Amino acid sequence: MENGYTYEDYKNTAEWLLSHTKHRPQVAIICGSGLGGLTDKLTQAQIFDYSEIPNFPRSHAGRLVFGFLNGRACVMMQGRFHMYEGYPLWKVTFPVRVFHLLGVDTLVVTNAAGGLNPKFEVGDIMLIRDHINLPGFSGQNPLRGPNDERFGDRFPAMSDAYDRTMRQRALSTWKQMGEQRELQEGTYVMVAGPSFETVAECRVLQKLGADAVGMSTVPEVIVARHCGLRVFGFSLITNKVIMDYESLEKANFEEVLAAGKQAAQKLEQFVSILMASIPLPD
Amino acid sequence: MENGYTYEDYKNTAEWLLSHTKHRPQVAIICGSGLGGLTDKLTQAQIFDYSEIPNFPRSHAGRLVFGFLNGRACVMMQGRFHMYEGYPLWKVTFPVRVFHLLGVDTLVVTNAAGGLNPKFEVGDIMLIRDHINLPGFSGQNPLRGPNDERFGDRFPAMSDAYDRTMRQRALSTWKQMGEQRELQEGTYVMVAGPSFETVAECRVLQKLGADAVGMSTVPEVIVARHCGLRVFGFSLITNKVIMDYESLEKANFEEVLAAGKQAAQKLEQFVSILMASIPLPD
Amino acid sequence: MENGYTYEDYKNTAEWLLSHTKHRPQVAIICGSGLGGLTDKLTQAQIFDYSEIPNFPRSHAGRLVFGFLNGRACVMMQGRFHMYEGYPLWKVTFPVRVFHLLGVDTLVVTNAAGGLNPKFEVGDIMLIRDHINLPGFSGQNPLRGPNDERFGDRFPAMSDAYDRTMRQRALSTWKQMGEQRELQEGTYVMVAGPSFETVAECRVLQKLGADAVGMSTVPEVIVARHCGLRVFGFSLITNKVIMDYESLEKANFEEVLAAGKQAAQKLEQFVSILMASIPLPD
Ligand SMILES: O=c1[nH]cnc2c([C@@H]3N[C@H](CO)[C@@H](O)[C@H]3O)c[nH]c12
Ligand SMILES: O=c1[nH]cnc2c([C@@H]3N[C@H](CO)[C@@H](O)[C@H]3O)c[nH]c12
Ligand SMILES: O=c1[nH]cnc2c([C@@H]3N[C@H](CO)[C@@H](O)[C@H]3O)c[nH]c12
Repeated sequence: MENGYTYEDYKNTAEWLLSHTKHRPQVAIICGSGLGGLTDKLTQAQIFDYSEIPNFPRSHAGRLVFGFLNGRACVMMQGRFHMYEGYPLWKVTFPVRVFHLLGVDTLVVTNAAGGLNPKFEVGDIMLIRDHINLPGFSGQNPLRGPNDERFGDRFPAMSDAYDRTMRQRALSTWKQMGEQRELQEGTYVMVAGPSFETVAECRVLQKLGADAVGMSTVPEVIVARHCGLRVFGFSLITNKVIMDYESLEKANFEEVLAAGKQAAQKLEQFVSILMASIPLPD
Repeated sequence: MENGYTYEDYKNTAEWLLSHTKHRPQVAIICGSGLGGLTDKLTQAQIFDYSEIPNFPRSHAGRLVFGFLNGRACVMMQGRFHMYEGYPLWKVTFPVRVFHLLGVDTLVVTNAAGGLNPKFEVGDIMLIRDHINLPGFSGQNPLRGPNDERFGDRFPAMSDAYDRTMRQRALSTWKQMGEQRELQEGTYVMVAGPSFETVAECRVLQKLGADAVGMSTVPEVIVARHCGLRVFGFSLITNKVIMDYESLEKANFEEVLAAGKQAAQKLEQFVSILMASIPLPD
Repeated sequence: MENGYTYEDYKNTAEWLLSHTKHRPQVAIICGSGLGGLTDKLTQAQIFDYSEIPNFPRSHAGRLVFGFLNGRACVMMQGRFHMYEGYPLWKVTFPVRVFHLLGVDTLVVTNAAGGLNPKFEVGDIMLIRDHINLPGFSGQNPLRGPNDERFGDRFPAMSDAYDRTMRQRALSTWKQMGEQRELQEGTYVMVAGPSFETVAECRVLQKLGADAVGMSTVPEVIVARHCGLRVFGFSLITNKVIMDYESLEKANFEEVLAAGKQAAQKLEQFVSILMASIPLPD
């Protein structure tokens, strides 16, 4: 196997963008679950369809939106590419690399996830302190292939992927919104989906020590870290994954969208305020 | 990656079959381990080689056998396609989908498996109450790719894959055969094989909570469920998988065939009687 | 998927080698981490670049070195092919099969690994008594595909992969070198890399019962066993994999090379002496 892309391609995508916009973003945001709205908190918002950008994986609704969120230069991904849609991981995470070359130095990723930790409840937000990359164990790692040392090393470390500074500086930000539910922290486990877990699979993931399970994010994290970006991320718990054979309930997408729009308020503000904890550059 | 097949192909395979036979099957049966004989309990038996069916994956001995088992309209698969033979999962489970379009509404799958639960013994039959899909965690899920909503949803649920009604209605059926060994129930774990587990791997699968391990079935289950079929399945425990470094014994295929023919009687009758618990349609 | 190679190709590679050298090796050695030096303990050393050998996977520095190590006919692989470089496993393990056809009957494999067992320390050598093949669970097994019974069976066993005789006969050899650190024994877990484990991943691998984690070896083991070779292997623990969020340390490649050259002495001698415990043939 190898990456369909050459260093020149990432480069060429960045230069194209660097000449179709004035924005010089510092922060990449990859939204999942009702952070769709974030668009309207941006100002000086310039949209580009994925379809117009040279080299961009080809989905539908997908766009890059540059602008300012709370005095920070951002680029947000609206719509993303998942492994379960059949993309190889080197297309899943193509954008992260285009970001690094745009000059971005931080990544914020968010997602929906089922809660495996029994404490959690629908609506909780969980900070990601760590991950378990199950597709990665088997070979599905976005860095598989020849390494380009213009991005990073052959063997990067992931023990420190999720910036400790950003995690404290996001706990602070939660107090100063006065919330009833407390901010959660924990391990996100990636699995490839697209079907949902059995009870027995749920039990497996709880025994491994995961707190939430989704079908994204980790690969973009690994590529971010390979590149030198600072990473911060979190999960909206949209459902408590089913764990006994008694329950007549079932995980479904209505539940996930339902919950997404429910936290739409909470989140856009939460992320928007977090912008101020991101140190400027120079 | 994507599926080599278009909705039109599945369709075209079904119509071909629908015009080469009078049978309008309600129940699909996918046999493993000495359910080879089931053929001769069928009546009005019409055979087709896999080789003659348009689009069918291409193996050797493989045939589709339509007919009546105990007053039910069946189609049985004799020989199946495994992941370890190098088939992509969208060929492994092509038949399940052809089945749905033939009008089938139930699936019965069976297989050989090593016993991980220490209770079990060679010759035991275990009902499948749940599975652990290890290839699925990593990306090897037969639904990977664009979803066709003519079969089902993007994100189907698997918490209820194995029909509870059918499982009670199969416990009943066991009493009324007067058996010395009791009917087992449990989690089947799929792994890709084709080599057999180490002791350390055995220990891993026991800690995850599996009761039996085979190299098939799960993918056909996931595709069945995606489609709306009712699913029922079980495993013939052909060997107690090796769990300490003391034993001089080793898992082997003679053991599996040996056991298969040993339960050939038990099983054909057991499945044949189970036919009456399958509610008719309309 | 299938193997790019035909039985004829392996064959053709062996015959080519059988006519470019007088050596008729009995023992294959696949070195990792500062067994680079072993070259100079060989005598009558004949080198071949990978680049000149028909059919050999194509990397850089890679060579086959035939000769005598302590009165045994060897062939050593200097440089090997990893899964994380993007090779399919049937190229990763092409050489093992060329070895079998050269007449080799034993395989010795070594590697670097992170220590998961808290007992271990940097510099320890651990014998491999067993493995956990995580890529294998998911489908990444080098035997995936049609079986050739000229090498072995459809379904070989791995419960006895690591020769018990060789493991005792290597414990002996350790006494008779008078070492302060004792020889370790344990389960090696393969994961695909190339990134290093998170803390949460470390915890997972410890709970599964692994003692060390690397990104090689297992596939060559499975193919060796499929073929009938005797296998013996071990790991140089080059780093204690990070297991709590407190530590400011991080796994890195300098640490691995650092440690490799540190045991270069210890190992070359250790392997060289082990040669005498390998029974001759006939
Ligand atoms: O309960 C769950 N189990 C497995 N995956 C998910 C996710 C997935 N995480 C992915 C990140 O966006 C997304 O595509 C979504 O479908 C949300 N909830 C659950
Ligand atoms: O002890 C075992 N370990 C792993 N797999 C299997 C199976 C596999 N299950 C598959 C379902 O037919 C079949 O191809 C068979 O080889 C039977 N016994 C064992
Ligand atoms: O701490 C670790 N974690 C995961 N893999 C490795 C290895 C890997 N094992 C592989 C066998 O040579 C090699 O390429 C190396 O990078 C050494 N140490 C560690």
